[PDB]
Amino acid sequence: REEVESLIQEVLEVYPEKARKDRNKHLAVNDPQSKKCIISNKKSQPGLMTIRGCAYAGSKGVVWGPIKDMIHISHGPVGCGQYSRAGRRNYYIGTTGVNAFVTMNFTSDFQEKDIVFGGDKKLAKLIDEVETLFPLNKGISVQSECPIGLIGDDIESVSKVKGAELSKTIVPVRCEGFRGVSQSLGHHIANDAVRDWVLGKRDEDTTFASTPYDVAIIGDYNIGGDAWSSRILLEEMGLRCVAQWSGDGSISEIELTPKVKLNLVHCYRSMNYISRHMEEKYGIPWMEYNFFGPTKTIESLRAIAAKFDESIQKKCEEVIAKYKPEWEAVVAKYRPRLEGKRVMLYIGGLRPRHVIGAYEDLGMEVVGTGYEFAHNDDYDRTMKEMGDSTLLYDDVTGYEFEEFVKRIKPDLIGSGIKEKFIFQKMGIPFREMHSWDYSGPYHGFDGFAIFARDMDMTLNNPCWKKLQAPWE
Amino acid sequence: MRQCAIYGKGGIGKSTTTQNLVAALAEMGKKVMIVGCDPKADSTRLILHSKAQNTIMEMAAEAGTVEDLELEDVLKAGYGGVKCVESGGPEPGVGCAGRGVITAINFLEEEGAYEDDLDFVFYDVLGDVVCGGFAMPIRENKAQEIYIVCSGEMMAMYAANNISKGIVKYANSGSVRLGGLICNSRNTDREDELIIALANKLGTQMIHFVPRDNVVQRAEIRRMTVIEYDPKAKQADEYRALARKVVDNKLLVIPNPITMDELEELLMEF
Amino acid sequence: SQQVDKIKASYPLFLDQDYKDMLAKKRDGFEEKYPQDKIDEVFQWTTTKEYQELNFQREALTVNPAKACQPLGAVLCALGFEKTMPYVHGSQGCVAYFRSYFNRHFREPVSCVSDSMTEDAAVFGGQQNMKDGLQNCKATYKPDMIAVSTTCMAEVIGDDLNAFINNSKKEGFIPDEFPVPFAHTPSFVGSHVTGWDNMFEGIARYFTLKSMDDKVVGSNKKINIVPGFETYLGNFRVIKRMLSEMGVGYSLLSDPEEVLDTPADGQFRMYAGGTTQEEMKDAPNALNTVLLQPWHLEKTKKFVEGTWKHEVPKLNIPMGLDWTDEFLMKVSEISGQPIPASLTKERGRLVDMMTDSHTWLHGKRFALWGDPDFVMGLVKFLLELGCEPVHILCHNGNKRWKKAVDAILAASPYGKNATVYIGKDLWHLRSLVFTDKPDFMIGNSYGKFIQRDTLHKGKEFEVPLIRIGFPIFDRHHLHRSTTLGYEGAMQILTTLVNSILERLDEETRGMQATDYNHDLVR
Amino acid sequence: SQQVDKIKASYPLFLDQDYKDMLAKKRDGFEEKYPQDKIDEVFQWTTTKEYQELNFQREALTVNPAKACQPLGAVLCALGFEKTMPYVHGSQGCVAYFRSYFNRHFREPVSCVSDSMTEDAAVFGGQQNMKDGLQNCKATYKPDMIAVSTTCMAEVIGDDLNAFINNSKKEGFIPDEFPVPFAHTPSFVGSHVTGWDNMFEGIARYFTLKSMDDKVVGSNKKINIVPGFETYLGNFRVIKRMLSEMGVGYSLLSDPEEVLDTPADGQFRMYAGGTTQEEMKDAPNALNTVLLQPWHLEKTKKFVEGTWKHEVPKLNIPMGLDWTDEFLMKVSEISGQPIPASLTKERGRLVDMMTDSHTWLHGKRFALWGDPDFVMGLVKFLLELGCEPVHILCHNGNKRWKKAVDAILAASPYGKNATVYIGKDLWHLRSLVFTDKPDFMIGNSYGKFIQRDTLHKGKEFEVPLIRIGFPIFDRHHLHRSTTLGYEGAMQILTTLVNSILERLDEETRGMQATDYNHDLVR
Ligand SMILES: Nc1ncnc2c1ncn2[C@@H]1O[C@H](COP(=O)(O)OP(=O)(O)O)[C@@H](O)[C@H]1O
Ligand code: ICS
Ligand code: CLF
Ligand code: CLF
Ligand SMILES: [Be+2]
Ligand SMILES: [Fe+3]
Ligand SMILES: [Fe+3]
Ligand SMILES: [Mg+2]
Repeated sequence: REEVESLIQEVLEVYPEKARKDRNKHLAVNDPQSKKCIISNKKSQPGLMTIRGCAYAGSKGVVWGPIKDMIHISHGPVGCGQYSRAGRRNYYIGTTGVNAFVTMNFTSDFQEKDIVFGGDKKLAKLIDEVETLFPLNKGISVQSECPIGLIGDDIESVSKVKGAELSKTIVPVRCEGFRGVSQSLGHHIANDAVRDWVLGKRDEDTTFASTPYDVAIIGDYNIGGDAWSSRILLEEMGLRCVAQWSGDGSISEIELTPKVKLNLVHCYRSMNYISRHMEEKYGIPWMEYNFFGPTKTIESLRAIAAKFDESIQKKCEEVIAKYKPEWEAVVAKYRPRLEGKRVMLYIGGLRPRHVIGAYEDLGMEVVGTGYEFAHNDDYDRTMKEMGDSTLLYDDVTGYEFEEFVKRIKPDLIGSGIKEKFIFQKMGIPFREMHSWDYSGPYHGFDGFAIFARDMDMTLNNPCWKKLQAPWE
Repeated sequence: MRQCAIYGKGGIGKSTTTQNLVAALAEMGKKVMIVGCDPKADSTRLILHSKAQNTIMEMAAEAGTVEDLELEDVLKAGYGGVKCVESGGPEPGVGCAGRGVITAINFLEEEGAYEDDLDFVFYDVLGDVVCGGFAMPIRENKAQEIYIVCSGEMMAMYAANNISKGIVKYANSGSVRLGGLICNSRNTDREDELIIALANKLGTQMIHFVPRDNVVQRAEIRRMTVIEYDPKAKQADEYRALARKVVDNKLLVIPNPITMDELEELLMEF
Repeated sequence: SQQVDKIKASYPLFLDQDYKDMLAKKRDGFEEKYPQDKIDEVFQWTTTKEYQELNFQREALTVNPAKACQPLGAVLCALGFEKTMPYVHGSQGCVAYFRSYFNRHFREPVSCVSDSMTEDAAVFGGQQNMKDGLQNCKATYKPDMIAVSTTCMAEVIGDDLNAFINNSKKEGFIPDEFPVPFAHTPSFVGSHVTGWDNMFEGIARYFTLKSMDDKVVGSNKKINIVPGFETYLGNFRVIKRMLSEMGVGYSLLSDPEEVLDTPADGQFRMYAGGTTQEEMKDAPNALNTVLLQPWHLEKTKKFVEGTWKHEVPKLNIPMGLDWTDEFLMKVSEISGQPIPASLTKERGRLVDMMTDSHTWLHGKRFALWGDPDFVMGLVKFLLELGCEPVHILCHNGNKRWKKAVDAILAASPYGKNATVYIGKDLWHLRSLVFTDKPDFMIGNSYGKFIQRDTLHKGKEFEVPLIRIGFPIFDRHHLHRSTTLGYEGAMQILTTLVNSILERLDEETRGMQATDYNHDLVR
Repeated sequence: SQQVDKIKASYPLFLDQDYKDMLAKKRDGFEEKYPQDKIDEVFQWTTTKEYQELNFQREALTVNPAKACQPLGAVLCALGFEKTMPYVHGSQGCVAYFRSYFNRHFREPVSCVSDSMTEDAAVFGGQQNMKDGLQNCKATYKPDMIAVSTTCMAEVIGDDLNAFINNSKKEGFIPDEFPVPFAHTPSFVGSHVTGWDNMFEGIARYFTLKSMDDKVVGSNKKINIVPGFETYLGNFRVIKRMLSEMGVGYSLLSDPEEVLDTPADGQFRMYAGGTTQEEMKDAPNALNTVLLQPWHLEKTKKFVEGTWKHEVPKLNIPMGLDWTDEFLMKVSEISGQPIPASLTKERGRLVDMMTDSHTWLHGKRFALWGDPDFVMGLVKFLLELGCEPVHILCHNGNKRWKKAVDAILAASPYGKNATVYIGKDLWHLRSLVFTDKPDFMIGNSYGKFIQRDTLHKGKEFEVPLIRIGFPIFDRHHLHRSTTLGYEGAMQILTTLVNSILERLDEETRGMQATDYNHDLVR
């Protein structure tokens, strides 16, 4: 414990005084009430290379983007959309340009005259042109950028008028980037957008035939097909998955969600708001599940079955028995190549604590973890999972992460793209934990095999033994 | 060339005072040009003898950019050869006018506008300086002389103090200075009670005072400047006096903004 | 299910029968998908000329643009100076996006900071953000220079960068002599190339404007080279190599080749190479200033001619054969050094490859897109090859550039079927390649989605993509290639001829149907 | 029928209805072709495993060999010397075939002459043929030296090259001092690389045997470099560049890069560059001789060790990372020059590329064929990358080479599924790729006919070909690439990773079927 504190102080001795006090409160030594240990969801210190994004990234790129039959307009200048087009691997099935629009970049392409004179007229004309050119679209969302929030364009009025005139749902999202301190407020704003404009459209409709085994997957964005790899298990247990939020998700599934019997929430940080709203309004119980690795998958499946009758529990036992030999074989094959290794993680708001069980299932220890934009409840949850005298960092900077890695010297680092090559040039294997290094899925029993194979091919790749020239 | 900026409370009579001032400096020998800084462009009406309806912003929108905006299409002459360029912006409640100020001033910098033989460029800014864009006239290499136009009424003096607070940062970061306090009237009890007091508390002076001459409103009705409508009146003589003070102004101290408590005490002090 | 012997990733795992049944049930039950026949009719309609006429009347909607915003180019230009920190005064999500974009293109660490303005900073200004960010950045990362750009938020609210930096220096946050060049880079005008130009003009102004009393032209016997927005490292390398083989003294301003190509030897080098401040200060003393990409170096050209009094040559980008010769001849005239035998030999080698591959290259129809100078150089080189550019697209192009490209096309009999489009995006190009099918496209990774659409119309309608441009995301290490000079000409030639040959081999691989033309020798 | 606006070549003109009907009538009426079902049955049988045991029982029939005969290598070695004419004592058809082969590979003229030995010369001998041929060659083409090889006819009849040349010199057909080296190159032993080795030994013996008295090892402070049979000019360039960057004096014996890459400038050059006779004569004075391809330079090694008394280092081909490091360290030890910082940086850059592309390269299965040294270097580099070689075929390999490659494979975990085949041909490889499917093939252009076969079994069974080796006939300007060094390793790594990504993109371009994995970023 003392060594970790000493390293924290040594790293902190480089920042100016105000920066030093501010950064002191976001680093802690884990002791398995996070508020008394670490504080989160605070403004980043200027000029320190934070990793966090903006509210637009957390709204358009995370929540609304994966919705496939909708058209999402990045309202403002061209940069945001361009940089966020197809950057996230929220998989889907559809015909792009006809009935699916996830990998497309729709934008208003603001000019100087748009800023000076307003863009509501251009927004209405853009909606008309979208309706003309993409007839099979089932909705429109308008994601605001920074100038839209600054100049006070009344996009809500335009959305209402055009939704009345062309009889389709237009969701205005006030996700201008300067709002908040990270993507968390973008998640929140997108969730109230769904609540106010989409969720309650079928509140007076009783045409849907509901079964006692109705569940809705909440907060799974289908990274590399992850949601699919989960859904099959839930369907092999006799449950009917009505909706997926929002990976490969449709506006119809979101509209149908208030009819389910149970809400299985994967990502708390991004969808807990809508989960609580649905519990309070429609009375649907919701709970968290974890499908990372076999042990957490089995525990989650049994917990899910326990909410239903005996037939579901019997089918759950059958599913566990069926998939047991596969994950046992994967363990027996890949564990000896991985036992004893150490991992340091820095992911956004949910994954730093969910992937720990899968790492443990291969005999690997996590010595450091942290979040980009998580709140205090996330740290409350992750304190139990993390080991004693480990390291926790909230909104870590480039210098702090580099120094922490230099002194701790982990065997593997799992984090985003902006430090992948940084840690690659320091000779430490690195595994993208956002895009799964363009691999996956990692959820479920099928994803566990891919996770293990990726871990082995990265940790044990010979290239890491060749960074020193034989003559030096 | 003396690039000056006319600031102050909204509606206190900036473009009026500014227009008759530049017209008095005109037909005195010097060459001046007015540059407005508020979307409801009428700061050159008196000199132009007509509202412009031809401002930098609308023409830029028509052509597409300021890159296609030729300079001769927005600069016009007037009474005493006074050049006038209105720059314009959106109708109220829509768009962003400060960005329009930024674009138009940058366009006047790029297209050779200020590099003529004129003496004073008089920028004239709205009363509600709500963003950094409207502070463009007091950036570096921009206007160097600020003349806060304010009256003896309390609210105008509070606005003058707020403007001084705002321009402190630009003054420290650059070389633009507070030339003096221009006093209009509302026929109050002040007229030295809280105008010289505020000026000396701001470390500055009141550079001449112009009272509530009824002639100015009826000259405004006539599209006119007072010296052009009644060239032999008392208001016109007062306006040559103001022009003379502007010619030989040398007090250019950095503003010292007094606090709210000081203003509240000063109200009762006089 | 997974077999431990052959683990399947998403492809081809999700092609198993269980996953197909799961997807079928989900789609049939809860997605409310349109009938497949309706989707086919709509897709067919999107490929028709009527849909192209509907698409080309767009005045407010942009779909799949081919450009980025100014601060990206500002950051790229800032990275070309030694121990320089790109500092984007504005919001953080932008710097996050800039870094992500550049890591995906270069597969390299990219260093850039933000002052992270919040709603309070938008309402009240970013002066305190300026001060705290400058102090924190200098203390933490220890640059010799901080190059300041802006995000749009800052531009809209009129944040005075000069005043904020001066106030920072005066209040002791950073030393007075520490160089902090700045440039206003509003994202709502222009594109990334404009941001590069504005940043370079800001840096040159900061280092040269006030100290021109002691400068005389031609005293250091060098030529200033301004590369512009360049994402091929081989371009910097080939310019430097050609100048060095020539014996010409030169100063490459904003050279990021080292920082973007650091070796993996166990340590992380945040700064590498770059133009030095001494070179920037001595730049006015050069014989002349050569702009490699003049069509997005307008403000720099105005500053250099007006201040440094350099008679900037009217040179096209040194791409292809003719323009590389005109660049070499102009440099020889300016410096007085003759063109060495090595350059003549390498030109003759390029001509040899041209005559070797002209038979396969002749008459081929290409669509292409990218930045203005790059696009016009590609057009010229294709014209020199006997190829037929058909759809020339530049989203960030202007009317003067379009007139120049029209003049370039009209001078060759291979440009009669060529139309130049400006302000049009990749959806327009999708319509164009559906209605007037070319043989190939030449452009960045975003064109792959066009290829897919064409393949959905049929194998015979497919238009293969050739990845030359920025950004390239789905291929590795293509950023190491070269496009300028004779070397870039040979690389481009080889890529084109081998793409044509690979397509021909693909169309003739069918046994007993088309293999009669599956020739060993091509 | 042809449309004058869109003229169709053989493909797809012969896919027209009239041509299809004509061919159907011809086949049905007069070809007596087997029924189609029988053809499919036979093809499926050839793709099976029983056919593989039948194929591997071959002892007399060779189908689709992967080697050529000795005089080809002899001509290539002769082309590496200054103003040297390759003179092949034998039949004209051999020379015509050699020139056609090398022109097709290099897309460059190749100079070779023959004495046109005929049945009368076969019966009575080629002495008069030799005299007239040497006279006519020297008169017409004015070579500084004539390097003599042989065709299989001449070797069978036992024509004495030494006696014939000496009699030609003694009877005045050529000057006595004119250098005429010779080497017996029997096509029925060895392959082209053996011919290269024999010809080099002949030239070295001619210039150094009788003048060894005045030679002292290390007096001229250089390193001799023997490249061997090499068909990538970039390999010559990279060796020269790497030695020059080290500050090491070198003597590249048999350097043909200039004559095989002559510029096109309106004139034809029969000779350009090459090793000089003074360089060959001074070779015994060098510190040491390094053989870049030791597994086909056995005779050269014997001569250099026994006559020049050079302690020739035991070095593998400078391919990949480890072997290029060793080559550099051995050169540094021999010459005393430290390895510079630039070579270290280039090595670190290669390491960066490997760690960038390791995710896609790992676990991929490759069949590969070619020459011994090239094949073994490829195997070593693939093992370094984490790839799995599966079928390693070397037609002209020997038992000791197979033992060395097996030892190399045994030292890595990634060589556990690798089998080395010597004396086998491309029909054997076709059986191997049908029965034990690799992800890709690495070889020359002939492998295209294998890929086609695999595609005839199905898209799921296709083994794409990567064209690395000799000869490449269906692509252009690939002979300009590099294989040795850190540059060649980088080129091969880029080619491999982009082949993988191109195949992955093709496999997932299907709309609504597999396009969910059509990721923009890979
Ligand atoms: N000295 C004066 N005498 C009479 N009326 C005046 C005088 N100065 C200004 N006014 C009147 O007050 C109004 C002030 O409006 P304006 O000049 O636009 O002020 P500002 O530019 O500060 O908004 C004018 O329309 C004018 O008629
Ligand atoms: S939504 Fe969030 S950064 Fe919960 S913004 Fe981010 S697809 Fe991360 S740790 Mo990218 S809070 Fe999802 C996330 Fe986690 S985009 Fe994905 S991987 S589980
Ligand atoms: S927080 Fe404005 S165009 Fe978009 S990249 Fe920025 S300069 Fe360029 Fe940033 S990403 Fe956008 S602008 Fe704001 S909402 Fe978030
Ligand atoms: S004229 Fe004609 S091509 Fe010549 S050998 Fe004679 S039949 Fe043949 Fe065959 S293998 Fe090589 S190329 Fe010769 S040396 Fe023997
Ligand atoms: Be006003
Ligand atoms: Fe890299
Ligand atoms: Fe050639
Ligand atoms: Mg006014």
